[PDB]
Amino acid sequence: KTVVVTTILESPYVMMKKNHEMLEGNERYEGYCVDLAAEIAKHCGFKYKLTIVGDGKYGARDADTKIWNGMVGELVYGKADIAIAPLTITLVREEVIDFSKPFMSLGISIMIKKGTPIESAEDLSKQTEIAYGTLDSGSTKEFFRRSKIAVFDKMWTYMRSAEPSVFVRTTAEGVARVRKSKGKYAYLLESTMNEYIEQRKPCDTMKVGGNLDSKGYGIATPKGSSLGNAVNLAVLKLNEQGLLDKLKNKWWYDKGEC
Amino acid sequence: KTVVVTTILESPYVMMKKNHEMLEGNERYEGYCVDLAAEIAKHCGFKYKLTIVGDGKYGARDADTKIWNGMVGELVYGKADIAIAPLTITLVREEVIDFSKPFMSLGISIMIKKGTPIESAEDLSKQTEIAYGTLDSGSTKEFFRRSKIAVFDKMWTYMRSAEPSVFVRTTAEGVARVRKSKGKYAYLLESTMNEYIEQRKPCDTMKVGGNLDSKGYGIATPKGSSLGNAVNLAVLKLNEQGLLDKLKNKWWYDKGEC
Ligand SMILES: N[C@@H](Cc1cc(Cl)c(Cl)c(-c2cncc(O)c2)c1)C(=O)O
Ligand SMILES: N[C@@H](Cc1cc(Cl)c(Cl)c(-c2cncc(O)c2)c1)C(=O)O
Repeated sequence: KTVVVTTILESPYVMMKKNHEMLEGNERYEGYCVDLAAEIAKHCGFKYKLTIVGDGKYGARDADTKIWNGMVGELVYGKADIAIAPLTITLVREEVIDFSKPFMSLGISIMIKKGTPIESAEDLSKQTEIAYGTLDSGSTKEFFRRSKIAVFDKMWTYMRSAEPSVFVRTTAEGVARVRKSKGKYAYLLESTMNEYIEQRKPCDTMKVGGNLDSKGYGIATPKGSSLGNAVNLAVLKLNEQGLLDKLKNKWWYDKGEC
Repeated sequence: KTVVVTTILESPYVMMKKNHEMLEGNERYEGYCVDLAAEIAKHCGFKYKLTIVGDGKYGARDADTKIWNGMVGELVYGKADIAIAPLTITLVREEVIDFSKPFMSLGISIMIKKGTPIESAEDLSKQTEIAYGTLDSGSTKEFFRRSKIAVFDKMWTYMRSAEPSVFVRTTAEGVARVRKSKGKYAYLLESTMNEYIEQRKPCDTMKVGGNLDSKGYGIATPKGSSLGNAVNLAVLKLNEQGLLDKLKNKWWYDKGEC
């Protein structure tokens, strides 16, 4: 009867509280998705347990084995009842799991060190003095790898061939690289995270230009799950009440350092 | 086998071509949703017929009879197979029909005549010199009627009690009222339409301030419809290809007069 929620550590969606080892259960964690899970459970009247996805992935199908990894996999194979995380609704994932309507919108976007003479994706695409890259795996890299749009295809060809490697292993490494490269590195990541980092010390990064795509994060459940229909209605209610808007203001701008 | 599509005449989503009476069938119409329907049918491989919703409504349940009107009603009662229109995904509609993930995002927003000293919803709420209103029926009026948010509740109390009536029967009447009122009337409508009108002659209106809410338009089908699953995957594909973005650019800014 206790709902098994899979999620992932990713600021400010889910983080461990600084004093977590003194605490127990769901109270160990805080963040946008922590609050969102509590609001959903409250409205739906169920008990739940926050668990962290074992492989630290969002969800992709291995070409060789055809096995789904990440939170998507935990749902497909019945290891969890629901995923609450900044998990993008995509065509390939929609075919294997159910998604709520989006609880938050986003797009791929450009992060620069303040002063970097870049304003758009097209700008980056037409030069090489300012190196630019993204995560060495995951959805943004796949977006570029697969894009048939001229500018993005040019950007991909550059990134894959650029030396030294313009890719990084983690978002922290990416942001650290922006900050240390003296304007000579720009970073591609989701607008939500870009905006969050813009409001934190040392206040030396900025989101520039329009988003490169448009998509949403959804709550995910195994295909045909009865819990899925209910949680989707809950997300629609919370949105219509303005609670989702308050939640973003809480975690993005209220706790704003810049 | 021919899919019955219900839709509604609403610029620039669906309009009759200036020479329509010389034409036949789907070719009579043009617009964002006309192109979107063609792109969906092409990908899904079905034939379809565009029909216009008989009562000219989007979809609401009559409190007395409990009967659904508009496009939602045509789906609920089996008069149409699918609705393709700027139809908002809402909690009450989601309970009675299926919706794709959103094909376009929007929010309620403020339209002013250029020069009108208003920048936000809060601005309007704290004064009465500049009258403000909305459609005399439909979703925006219902949004204000039902809102528990302080500023919007204040705005509703003002609108319902303001004399002369700040409400209008049609969007054209609303926009005409903005243009003729010499800065003494402001209008509340969906951001999509606000942005469209901003780019058309006489270029004397402007969208100001952030949106008041956040929501999406979805393709709708009867609950449990097998066509529904397929079209949803199609919408996700078109989005991921950038085709939805091209479609908005086509109808909003490419044909831009301002
Ligand atoms: N939405 C993604 C997972 C994800 C979440 C978040 Cl919050 C961020 Cl910020 C990113 C990211 C994307 N590009 C560069 C980066 O450093 C991080 C990726 C999915 O569903 O696969
Ligand atoms: N999305 C709505 C229908 C609808 C569509 C559009 Cl494109 C516009 Cl612009 C409006 C509108 C809202 N407020 C003032 C106005 O003049 C028009 C309403 C629904 O699903 O009920």
